[PDB]
Amino acid sequence: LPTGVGYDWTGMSYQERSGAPSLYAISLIVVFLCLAALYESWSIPFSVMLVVPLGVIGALLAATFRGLTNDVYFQVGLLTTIGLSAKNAILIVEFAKDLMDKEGKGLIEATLDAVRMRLRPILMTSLAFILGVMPLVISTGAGSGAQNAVGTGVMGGMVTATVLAIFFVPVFFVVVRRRF
Amino acid sequence: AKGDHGEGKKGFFGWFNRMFEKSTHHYTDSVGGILRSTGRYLVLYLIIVV
Amino acid sequence: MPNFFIDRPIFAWVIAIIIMLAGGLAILKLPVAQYPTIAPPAVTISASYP
Amino acid sequence: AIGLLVDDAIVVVENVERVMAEEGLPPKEATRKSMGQIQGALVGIAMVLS
Repeated sequence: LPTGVGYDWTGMSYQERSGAPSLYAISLIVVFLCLAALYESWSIPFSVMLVVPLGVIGALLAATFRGLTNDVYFQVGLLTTIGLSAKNAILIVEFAKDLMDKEGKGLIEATLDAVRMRLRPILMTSLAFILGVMPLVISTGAGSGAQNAVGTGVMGGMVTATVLAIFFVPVFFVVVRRRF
Repeated sequence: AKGDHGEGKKGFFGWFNRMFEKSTHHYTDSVGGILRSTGRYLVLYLIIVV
Repeated sequence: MPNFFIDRPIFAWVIAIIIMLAGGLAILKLPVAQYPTIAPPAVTISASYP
Repeated sequence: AIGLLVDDAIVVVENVERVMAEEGLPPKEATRKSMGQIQGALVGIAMVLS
């Protein structure tokens, strides 16, 4: 534009300082650290970590299939699924790495009976949740989007979370625990 | 008391407890063939990680 | 305590670091001055009669 | 959070009935060995959760 003319971003564009996305990068560089306590070794923790997508995929699908976007409301509902899924995984990997140091069992051992013990709680918890959050994946009165944006990212989540957690988590356990 | 999981009784939970105690087992050991050959899940991963 | 962290020497490093981390992090977001503000506040009125 | 909430509660009421139908102990002495395997447990949530 003609010399002497210049520009500035204001309000809805200026915002704000500061402000970076590396928040989650320091979060994830301490969820390692926390587990390195619970599970004795530095090498183990990856067992629960690798879960995290097995959770988002379904939630993303559920949003994309309903045609609703990445809000904050979906974004928090994602974070509840990234933790609920990884909580369940924490119990599986705990029981396993205990019913082999307390009991003193073979290399594969009750990684199975770990998933056995835990399958009853993991199932009825996710049954309750998907059932309690039901009417707020349709509802459609006032907050007909607001409430509807909350459930869809959970619905799709706890669906993908549990129905893959059972399977991939002991894969993640035995793969990694052998590898070192 | 030890062993008990109520596999059948009066109410419609005898119907159920045998039902879940059936369902558990039919997909308890299905990790077995899975964990032996991890590979066909370990790269099914990347299909869902991407 | 120290025996318990000799019992679990891994917790040890994830306490050292968890400190160093979310402490040294503070040095990214900390006011840097010389001497802390010691001098007493002063308001001045000024005016001008041409 | 009407859930993370629930799987803190459900993961301790189950895990004693689950010890009692395997060890066959009195309600009190299992809810003790059970909580003994989920001590440090509720310490990665409590940490990771935040």
